[PDB]
Amino acid sequence: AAQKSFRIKQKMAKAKKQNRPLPQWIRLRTNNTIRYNAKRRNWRRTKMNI
Amino acid sequence: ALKVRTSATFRLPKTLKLARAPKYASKAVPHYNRLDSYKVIEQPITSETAMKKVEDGNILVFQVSMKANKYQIKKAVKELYEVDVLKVNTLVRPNGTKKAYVRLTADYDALDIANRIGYI
Amino acid sequence: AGVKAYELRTKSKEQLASQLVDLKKELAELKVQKLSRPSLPKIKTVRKSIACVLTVINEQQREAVRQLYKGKKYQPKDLRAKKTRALRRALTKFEASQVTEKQRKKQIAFPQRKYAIKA
Amino acid sequence: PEYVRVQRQKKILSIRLKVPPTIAQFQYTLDRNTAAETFKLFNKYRPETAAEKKERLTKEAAAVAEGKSKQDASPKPYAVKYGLNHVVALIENKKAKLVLIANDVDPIELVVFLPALCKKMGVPYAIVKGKARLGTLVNQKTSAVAALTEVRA
Amino acid sequence: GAYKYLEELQRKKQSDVLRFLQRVRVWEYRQKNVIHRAARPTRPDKARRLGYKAKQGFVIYRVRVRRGNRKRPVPKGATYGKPTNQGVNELKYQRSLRATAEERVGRRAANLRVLNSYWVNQDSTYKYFEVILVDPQHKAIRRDARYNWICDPVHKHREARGLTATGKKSRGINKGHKFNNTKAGRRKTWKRQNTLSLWRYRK
RNA sequence: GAUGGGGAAGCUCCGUUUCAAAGGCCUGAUUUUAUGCAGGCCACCAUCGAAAGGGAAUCCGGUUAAGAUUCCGGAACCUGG
RNA sequence: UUGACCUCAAAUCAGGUAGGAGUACCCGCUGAACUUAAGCAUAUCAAUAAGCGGAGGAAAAGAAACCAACCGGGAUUGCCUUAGUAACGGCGAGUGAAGCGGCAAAAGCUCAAAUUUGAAAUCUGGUACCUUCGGUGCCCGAGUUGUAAUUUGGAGAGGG
Ligand SMILES: [Cl-]
Ligand SMILES: [Cl-]
Ligand SMILES: [Mg+2]
Ligand SMILES: [Mg+2]
Ligand SMILES: [Mg+2]
Ligand SMILES: [Mg+2]
Ligand SMILES: [Mg+2]
Ligand SMILES: [Mg+2]
Ligand SMILES: [Mg+2]
Ligand SMILES: [Mg+2]
Ligand SMILES: [Mg+2]
Ligand SMILES: [Mg+2]
Ligand SMILES: [Mg+2]
Ligand SMILES: [Mg+2]
Ligand SMILES: [Mg+2]
Ligand SMILES: [Mg+2]
Ligand SMILES: [Mg+2]
Repeated sequence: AAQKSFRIKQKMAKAKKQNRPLPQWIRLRTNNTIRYNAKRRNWRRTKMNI
Repeated sequence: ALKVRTSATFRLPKTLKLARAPKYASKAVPHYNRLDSYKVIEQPITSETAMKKVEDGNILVFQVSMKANKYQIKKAVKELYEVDVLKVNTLVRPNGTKKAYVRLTADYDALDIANRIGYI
Repeated sequence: AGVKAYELRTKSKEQLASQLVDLKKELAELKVQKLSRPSLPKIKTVRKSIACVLTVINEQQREAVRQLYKGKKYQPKDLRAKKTRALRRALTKFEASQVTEKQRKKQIAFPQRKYAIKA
Repeated sequence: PEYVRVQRQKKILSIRLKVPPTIAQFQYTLDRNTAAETFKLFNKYRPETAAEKKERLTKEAAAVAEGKSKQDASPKPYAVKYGLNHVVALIENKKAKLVLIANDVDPIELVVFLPALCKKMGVPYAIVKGKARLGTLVNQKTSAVAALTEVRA
Repeated sequence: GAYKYLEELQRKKQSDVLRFLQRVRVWEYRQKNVIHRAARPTRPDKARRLGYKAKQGFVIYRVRVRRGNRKRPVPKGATYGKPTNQGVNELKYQRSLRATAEERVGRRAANLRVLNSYWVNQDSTYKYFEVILVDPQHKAIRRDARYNWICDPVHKHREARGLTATGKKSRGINKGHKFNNTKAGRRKTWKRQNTLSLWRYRK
């Protein structure tokens, strides 16, 4: 997997940037109902099936 | 009589081929330069590790467009900053961006160019 | 802040290209300052000005091409009307109104008359 | 190539097999000397050209429209009659003095009955060689039939 | 003119003259491709009465079609059902071979419209047809009042929907008591006769 | 696994040099201009298929919190022009 | 030798066109079984589901090679009715239209087959210009192996 195609690495980059908690100022908006990041992914729990 | 044919194989004869002379243009407005100097060089990288190379190795670190190759990066650096480039090394970072290590020739100092740009 | 489209339209293409280069230099300079300051909202104004200048340049270049093809039966496809694919394949008004000489004579001789049941 | 080979084998196949008399009569064509004499007479009655028709109309317009003529300021034309439908009608009305028949018509049914029609109507006919040659005297690429109805004294 | 003689002579197919012509022509067709362009109609009289005109925009194509029944395409003949449906060999295709010829020519020239077709020749293996095609993009057709109806989008792929003369024959589109099942479409008639109609005030 | 072809109502199937008019680099000819025009050459006739098969060419020393036969210093080699 | 014709090719030749999607409704092809018959094979489910090809704002059908047997009606489509009827069916289970009558909506038509023959009178394209969903002039080409005008059965045509 060290020798990887560009398609695999590009999707790996996208998953890396999405692995963050919810920004705090989102909860302070008017009529906000989002409490947490429901799509959080961790490498030890669910695989990407890429 | 008849033409003398020394070969029993018949082949397609060669006929005149004309070049295109369109009645109207395909797009009528050429697109501008898709990768100019300001698009090849996006912004300098100013992490602590990158700053050491500027002071020590005479190397400037830049974030560049994913579509730019080493020829375009060298040409852009010379035109934007009026310097000379010895060689360029590039890599694709884990976040999907391209980083270029640009080493200047001995006639130029990477430190005084870096603060001329504004970053330190 | 920002450029005005109506002001740009009163300028030639030589000085429109120069302004585009000047804005590109300014945008690059602001990117360096963004790496040291906590926030820098001025970056958005320069980007929109670059978009506005490119729009005005494109309008002038396309308009000059329209004058070059004025009256000619063939024009570039990007300068033709869009409509839909089906509408562009339909018969024109002239073609859809064609009749034979046999039918034209009948129409002139016996048209739909106007009448009323009064007396 | 395939189109060349199919072209030569069809010629062979049409003579290897027996040919019925209705089709076999077209193997006899007018000889060189008589055909040359025939075309000399037919060349004297060429149809008017498009350019020549231009002069007649502009002369006729300047003659009858302003001169109050009876549309008869021009002499009666003499020309070779052509057209398969036109010529067949002329033969059925006993108006053709001589009919030329081409032996090269690939859809042969178009012309296969003409010798019998001419024979029954009493119109002399000749099977001449070359449909392209007949077209030359009617300003066409191909004519496949030609006829004379009225000839100068 | 000569068209009248052509019509009557074509009906004597077993005369000595026509037997000779049909033998030499059936060989010539077999040496060409299954579908190929024809420079001119081989039966100009027959083409005219089907709507053909000798002007730019009219195209003639020739096509051969295999004869015989339609074998059921099942592996090894097994049908996996009741014995009433176990037939394999004596089954007949509901469309004619003439219809099949038009369909394959239609796909070959998808920029054209199929007008009509007619029989020309046959042997033990193939039946031969010539298909009449009209170009809906040519200005000679779009400006022609008698033929610009074909340019309407409702007439695209007439042979695919059985709107040609051979298509309407196989659909049973005729008048009279003999065509009660297929007067105005077999499936539409079946829907009408199998529909329960209820009104607001029940009858 | 395309094409040329032949099957199949059809989605598609067969077949891989096949019943095909299947193509281009050595120049000469030209100083209107770019390559039209003369000999001859060659008929091989798509493409995909290996990070363990075949295959042009790099080594030592040093350096980072985390990279290196890729960076630094020194010393070589191959291909194209 | 040269110039035509016919047929067949080539070009990143000039200008166009086809594919895919959607698919409730529409036009065709192909095509079951569960089920019912208190078993079951014909039958039934059903000329249905699934599969495949092709359209539109509607589609299809349509101006009789019709219905009738009457004092006759008069293109097509839909509604009410005819009618669970005539008829079909191991005449078992089951299946099953049509003419008339009332109504909604109403609309008619054109090619082939004839010599313009004292005049291919017809048409694509190119080009210049203009009043540009087109028009005029000019020039090639298509076409007599038939393009216009004229006539479609209710008629109609050539003469007086
Ligand atoms: Cl990795
Ligand atoms: Cl017709
Ligand atoms: Mg690298
Ligand atoms: Mg295959
Ligand atoms: Mg490979
Ligand atoms: Mg390591
Ligand atoms: Mg082209
Ligand atoms: Mg049972
Ligand atoms: Mg039971
Ligand atoms: Mg059972
Ligand atoms: Mg279905
Ligand atoms: Mg639509
Ligand atoms: Mg409606
Ligand atoms: Mg319709
Ligand atoms: Mg009628
Ligand atoms: Mg009725
Ligand atoms: Mg039933």
